[PDB]
Amino acid sequence: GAMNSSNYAELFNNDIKLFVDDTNVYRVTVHKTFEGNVATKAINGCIFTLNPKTGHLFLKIIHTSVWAGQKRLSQLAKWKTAEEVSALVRSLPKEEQPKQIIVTRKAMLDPLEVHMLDFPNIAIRPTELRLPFSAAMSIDKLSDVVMKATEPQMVLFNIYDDWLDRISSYTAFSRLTLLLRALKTNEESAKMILLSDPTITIKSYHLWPSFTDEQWITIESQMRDLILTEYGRKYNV
Amino acid sequence: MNTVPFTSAPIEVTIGIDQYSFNVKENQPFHGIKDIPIGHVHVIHFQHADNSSMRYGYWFDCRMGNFYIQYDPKDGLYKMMEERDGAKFENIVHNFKERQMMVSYPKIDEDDTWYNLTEFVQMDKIRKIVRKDENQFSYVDSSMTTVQENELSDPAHSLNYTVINFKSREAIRPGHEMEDFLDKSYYLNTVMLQGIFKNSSNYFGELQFAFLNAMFFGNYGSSLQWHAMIELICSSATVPKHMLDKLDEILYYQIKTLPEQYSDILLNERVWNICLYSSFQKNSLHNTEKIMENKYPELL
Repeated sequence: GAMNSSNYAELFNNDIKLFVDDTNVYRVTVHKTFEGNVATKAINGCIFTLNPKTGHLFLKIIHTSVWAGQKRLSQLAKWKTAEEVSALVRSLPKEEQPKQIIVTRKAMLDPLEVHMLDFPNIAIRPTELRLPFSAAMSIDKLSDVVMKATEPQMVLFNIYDDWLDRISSYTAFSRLTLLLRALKTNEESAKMILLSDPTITIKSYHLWPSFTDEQWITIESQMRDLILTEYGRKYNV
Repeated sequence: MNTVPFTSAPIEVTIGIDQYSFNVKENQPFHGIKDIPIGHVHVIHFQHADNSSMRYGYWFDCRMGNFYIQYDPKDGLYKMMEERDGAKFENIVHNFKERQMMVSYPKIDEDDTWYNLTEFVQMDKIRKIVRKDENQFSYVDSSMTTVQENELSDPAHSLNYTVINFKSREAIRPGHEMEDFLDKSYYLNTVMLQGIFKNSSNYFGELQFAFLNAMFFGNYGSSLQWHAMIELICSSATVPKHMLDKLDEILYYQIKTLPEQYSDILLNERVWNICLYSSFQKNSLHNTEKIMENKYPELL
């Protein structure tokens, strides 16, 4: 059934599962035409498919060409998400295929479900959690690879860098979602927080700075303060 | 004009025949229903005064044999039976009429209701949904489950309706996932019409038989089956014009006939709003839409 705070630790057991988020699949800029009407221009997007236990990210880049000559693109985007996820599952060896797929937006259930009819023992689940995976294009390395792509492309990342060498999946996921939550509420500050110190660099093969353990605490605390502040400002509390 | 005699009426029971019904008192001298119009299926059903649960009933066609009702005190129900002795049967029937112990099937001559509700229903198809091939008539009751219900326990008592599932391989061609799920024309016309049902009349027949079982016995999975079959049509972009026109007539008389006090369980809000207002065929059910709005605007 639906995933929520009650059954939260299930994400870290040894049943293979993937989150799928489709928020950046179909991305537009909105602009005015010469005659003054509004028109959109699509840019490249990505499917964000992530195993929360291992950190493995299957970034499927959605090239603007996909939309060429199509109607109802926002509807088509859910089906294209589900086509690509299904093909990913198929491309995986049997023992690697997920037992569950958890979609971050309920509107994905029917498309994926239909696309997955060949995998009746793969359970397709919604979630009640308000996960921040939309801010995945706030990670400079992910946004760069997406915006540069000239054809459909799959890119593999570990979204946890090398954290799991030192912390659990549970703690690794809580950091990720805290980082992304801050990037989502206030990207400029969030990114300021991460890069202020020029002496802490991002490894070529990583997404995030190589903070020591103690520096991560200060970062996580700085990200927490960011999020709480933005809340009082939103609501005047 | 045909007759269905009753041996006796030992228990207080409300008897129905088609859309008509009569209260009969414990050991009231009631002995049958006469002047039943030949040429249509019929259903004679029952609801004991003491157990307003379990409505039950027998579908039949008088051209297929001479049938009668006999209360069984072991099993506690009015049973339908066939008399093979033709002579012995006209004798019972003629003598009960002479004594005038039979109600007349009360058909108004202006009234095409029963015809309209059974237009496509054929006894031969009823007996494939309710498999019990030693009898020529068919028993249904409130509690019988359908083959699709059973998949999600006793198959001898199942309603073997045609299974319709919008999220199945049957319904969805590979490579046409999004097309076939948003537009069920493939499933409707190739899989169901041409494939399984062979023609539209067998389709409407089951559709109608499912409605009638929902209405007369409150059989919940028959209701489910009626909604499914409506939805598949309404959710197909390409439907023969003759089917759309007939469907508007079929639903009209079904909505027209439903007890007003029952619209809440027998009518699925989602399906009806989708068919009448969202679906490809929103504009094709003008009579069914006019009558729904003027009678159950709440549901909508």
